[PDB]
Amino acid sequence: PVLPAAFGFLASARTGAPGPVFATRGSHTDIDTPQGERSLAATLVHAPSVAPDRAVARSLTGAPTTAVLAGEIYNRDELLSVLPAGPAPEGDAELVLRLLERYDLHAFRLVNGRFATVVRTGDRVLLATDHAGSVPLYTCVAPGEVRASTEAKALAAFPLADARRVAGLTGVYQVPAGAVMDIDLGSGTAVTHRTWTPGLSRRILPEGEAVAAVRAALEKAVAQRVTPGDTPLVVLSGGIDSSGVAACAHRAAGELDTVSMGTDTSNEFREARAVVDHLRTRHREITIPTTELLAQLPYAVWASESVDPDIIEYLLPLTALYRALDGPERRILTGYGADIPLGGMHREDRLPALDTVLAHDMATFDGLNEMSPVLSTLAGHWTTHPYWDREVLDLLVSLEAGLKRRHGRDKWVLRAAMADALPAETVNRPKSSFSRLLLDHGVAEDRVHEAKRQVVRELFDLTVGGGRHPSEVDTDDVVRSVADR
Ligand SMILES: Nc1ncnc2c1ncn2[C@@H]1O[C@H](COP(=O)(O)OP(=O)(O)OP(=O)(O)O)[C@@H](O)[C@H]1O
Ligand SMILES: [Mg+2]
Ligand SMILES: [Mg+2]
Repeated sequence: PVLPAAFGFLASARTGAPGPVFATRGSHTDIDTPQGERSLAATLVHAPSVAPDRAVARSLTGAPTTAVLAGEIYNRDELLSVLPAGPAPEGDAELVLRLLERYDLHAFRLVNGRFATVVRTGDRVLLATDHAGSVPLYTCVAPGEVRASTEAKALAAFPLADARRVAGLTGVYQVPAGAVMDIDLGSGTAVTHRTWTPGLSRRILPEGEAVAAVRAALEKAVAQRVTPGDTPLVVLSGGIDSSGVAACAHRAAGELDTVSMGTDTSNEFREARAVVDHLRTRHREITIPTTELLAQLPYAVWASESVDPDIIEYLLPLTALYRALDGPERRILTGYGADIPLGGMHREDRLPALDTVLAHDMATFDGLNEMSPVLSTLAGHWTTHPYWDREVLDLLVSLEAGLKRRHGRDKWVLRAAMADALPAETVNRPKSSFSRLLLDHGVAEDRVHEAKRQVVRELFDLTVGGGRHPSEVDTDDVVRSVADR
């Protein structure tokens, strides 16, 4: 029960398909098609150690119905509490089906998870993402057919307003975060409903209550993410975010495994060691050369399916770390995203700008695929991010800026929240090679940024638009080809 029933999928709904090639690593399992050409056909990609059964559910309520879900749901007890009585669902896909029978598409306004799901009921097709669209979902829609996939590359081989076109691709759209698309298969018409939106108002609370609420929310979100009877792995940098996560996860599991990644030009091993000794975790340090780091370029764009150089450059270390892990497939928790709702980049005591940036960030995260599970599952590992849990996120986003920047410290309420579970050093510690290789390739700097965009854009074209494996891509030539422009 350590890994989701499924990591992703390629599904097809025909009112009247070739095998997929994912970036996600694992077994492929085609689900049965009882209604033949009038059902939901799908290929699930999952860990070889997991039967994908809980990722699929069927019913006859309303119509013949088939649901497929990638990922998992965290507020399970709560969702079960609203269901009519007794035979509990076997998996998350069946739970969704039960919820749909009671609330219809509004069921998704209730779910706090890390998932993407496609369900066909009759000639109606629903496509839904979690509140932050942390598990990307893409689609191609035409009168009579709907294809949906957790990877745009699987569709690479009709317009849809309310959904954004995937760069480079043609006719492929990414389903918005926190949304559910209701598509009538017969006409190809879709109506999209948003099921979550960042709060714009701010909450006032004294330090004491603010600090307790933040600790409790994080503890709960982490507990919901750790499998009972299994010690999880936390990618730890010694920063407060990841350390906050590690402290909660240790308490939740009873013990903890951690790992820190460094390069030949820098690392945070010292900072991380302070936490590993304090919590007494089983630690591992990994150092990868800068040259090997930059080699990840095609892999990061291929896995995230992003064309934004700032996102790609940011995901390089994590991609390298996930691919550098040795041993069995792990369930990994990260401290990713805490800086967004908390204004981690804010450097002044003056509060105004903290809210401006915060509001902008929350209004522009969709589409960046920054926390896509493919980042880690490409190496067979599952990652989940407690700070972007819906309840934790809502809470942090809502807090008045004065609780985020307080006593001259950044992200004050989180530091205070973890003050009794980590070394003071860790709690008090206040918060590129890619530019280089470009500069070393005859590229002056006003242009270097646009070069990174052209490099990334090209890799994407080859790996996601074309169909080339990152390994079959010579990054140096791509950089050169762009540099000479
Ligand atoms: N080299 C690395 N080793 C281990 N984990 C890492 C590494 N780089 C990134 N991560 C993970 O990615 C996330 C990105 O975070 P970030 O640079 O913001 O530091 P942090 O641990 O979050 O704390 P802080 O933001 O205050 O520095 C972290 O939460 C961390 O879990
Ligand atoms: Mg950090
Ligand atoms: Mg951080």
